[PDB]
Amino acid sequence: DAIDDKTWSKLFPSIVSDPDRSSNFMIRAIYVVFSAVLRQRNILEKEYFSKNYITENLSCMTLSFKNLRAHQIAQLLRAAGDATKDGFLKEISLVVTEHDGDVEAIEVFSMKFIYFENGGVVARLEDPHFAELAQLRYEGAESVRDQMVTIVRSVQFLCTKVLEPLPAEFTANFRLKYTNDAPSNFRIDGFDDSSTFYTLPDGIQSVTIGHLRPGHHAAHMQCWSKSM
Amino acid sequence: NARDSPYGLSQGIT
Repeated sequence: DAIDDKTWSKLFPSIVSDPDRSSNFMIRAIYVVFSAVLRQRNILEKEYFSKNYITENLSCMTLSFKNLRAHQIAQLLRAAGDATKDGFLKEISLVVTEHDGDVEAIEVFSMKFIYFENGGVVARLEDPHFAELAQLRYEGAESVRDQMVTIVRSVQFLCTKVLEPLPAEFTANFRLKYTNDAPSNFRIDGFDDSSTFYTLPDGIQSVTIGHLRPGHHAAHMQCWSKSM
Repeated sequence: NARDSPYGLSQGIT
């Protein structure tokens, strides 16, 4: 049960069955997917990115570590990904608003997580997805690779051929929710505390981008947008 | 420091 590919191993672990590498995969997943969204929605210019490949056929733009500002955002995502190891990250989302600091959003790319116990089988515990995704089993490393490919392809398709262009003026933001399991002394570096998250217009539309299911974790990628 | 709020937000691109 392992992926064999020089291209895949450049960005992802070839094995995701064990807890550590299942978590490590989630970290790289957060990085790759949210880099692609930042670029394909033209939130950041192409200079902040570098060309990467998920497959010898599929390419994506990842945040560069040469550029200081892009490096900073990468560490921000890395810090949120590191929270998955302890199971302290409930959801991380890229949130776009008309003005800086607004609670109500116009576009949201949410990644919600589920942590499994006892061999990565049993989910630890409302959201429409949870019931379905909690019942989803680990089906091997190759299935995970297929899920990752699907998500990246759906992101690029959604952002370039489905969603309308973002308005001329906006503020893009990364916002996350902590797990109840997370203790009061734990804080994810780069994220200032807040009693407010983000909200949605009642008429806003939603689309399911995809899901991820490595060994001991699960992720549900979703998109809310007025541009839809 | 100690944290009570369930949410965390970052910078921040306009």
